[PDB]
Amino acid sequence: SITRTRVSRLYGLPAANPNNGKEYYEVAGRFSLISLVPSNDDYQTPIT
Amino acid sequence: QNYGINLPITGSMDTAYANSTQEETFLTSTLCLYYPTEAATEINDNSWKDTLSQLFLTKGWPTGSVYFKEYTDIASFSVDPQLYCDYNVVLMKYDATLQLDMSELADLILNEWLCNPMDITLYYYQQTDEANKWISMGSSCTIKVCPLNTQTLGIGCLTTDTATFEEVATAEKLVITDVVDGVNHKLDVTTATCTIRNCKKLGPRENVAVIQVGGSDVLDITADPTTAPQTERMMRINWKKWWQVFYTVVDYVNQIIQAMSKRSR
Ligand SMILES: *[C@@H]1O[C@H](CO)[C@@H](O)[C@H](O)[C@H]1NC(C)=O
Ligand SMILES: [Ca+2]
Ligand SMILES: [Ca+2]
Ligand SMILES: [Ca+2]
Repeated sequence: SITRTRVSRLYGLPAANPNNGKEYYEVAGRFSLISLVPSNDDYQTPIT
Repeated sequence: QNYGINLPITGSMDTAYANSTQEETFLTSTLCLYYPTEAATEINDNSWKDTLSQLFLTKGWPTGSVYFKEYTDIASFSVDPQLYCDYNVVLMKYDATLQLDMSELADLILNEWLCNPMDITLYYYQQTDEANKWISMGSSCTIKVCPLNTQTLGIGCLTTDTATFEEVATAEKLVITDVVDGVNHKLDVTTATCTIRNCKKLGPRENVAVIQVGGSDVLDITADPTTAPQTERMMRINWKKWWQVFYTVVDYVNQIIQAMSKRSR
C-alpha cells in the first residue's frame, strides 16, 4: 500500500524497490538434460 | 611301492577268475547320493534317510557307509561341487532351459580336470590343445573375450573399450569356455564374484555317476561337435514320483557300482 493515498490492499510486486535490500535472491536444485554430444569411444584413432 | 613312476605290467591268460569282491567293497567303501530338494519336498518324511539305509543294509552296504547330501538346485550344485567319497551318485532333473549348464556340470564332474590358476590383469592367455579349456565358477560370471593378432592387436575389438569385446557368458554360475587354440585372448570377468581357472581335461573320473531323471539323453560331454557320446556312467530314467526312483537306485545299486570304478589319482 501507499500511506496517504486511496491505494490499499492491492496484490502485486511494486517495481519501486524490488530487491528490498537483499544482495541477491537464490534458488537451489538439480536438473537433468539429454544431449546428442559427440564421441567415438575410441575409434578413428591410428591403428597403433 | 614305486610311486611317481610308470612301469610295464605283465600277466598271463591261464590264471582263473578270482572271487567276487562285492560284499567286501561295499563294506570297505562309502556311497554318497546327491538328490534335489524337490525329492524330500514331495516326500515330506523325516526318516526316509534311515529307511533307505536299512534298505541298503539288505543289499550289503552297512548303515554308516551311505551318505545323502542335498542340493537346492543344479546351479547351486555347479557352484564349486566338492565330491569327496568313494562312490558318488548324482540325481539330476531335466530342464530344456538348463541343458547347457547341466551338461557343463557333467563335463566337470564325470571327468578329472587338472586346473591351474589365471590372472587377467597381467597376462593374455591362449589354448594349446583341444582339452585345455577355461572353467569359471561363482555366483554370476559375465565373461567377455577379445582375440588378438600376431602383433598384439584386437580382432573386431579394441584393447581398451571393453564394450567391444565378444560375450560368451552372461550371469552364469558355471561356465566352460573353449576358444580357438592358437590365438591369445584378452579377458573381462567379474573377478569379485567369480573365479576362472585354466584346466586340462585328463582321463575320466570313474567315481561319479550322473542319473538324468527326466528328458531324453542330451549331455554332450565332449566339447567337439563330432562325438556326442553316451558314457557308461551316464544314466537315464523316466519319473513321475521320487520313491520309485530311490527304490530303483537301491535295487540296482550293484549295476551302478559296476559301471563305476574306484579312482586312480
Ligand atoms: C572263491 O569262491 C569259491 C566259490 O564260492 C569259494 O569256494 C572259495 O572259498 C573262494 N575263495 C576264497 C579264498 O575264499
Ligand atoms: Ca552354464
Ligand atoms: Ca580348444
Ligand atoms: Ca566386437
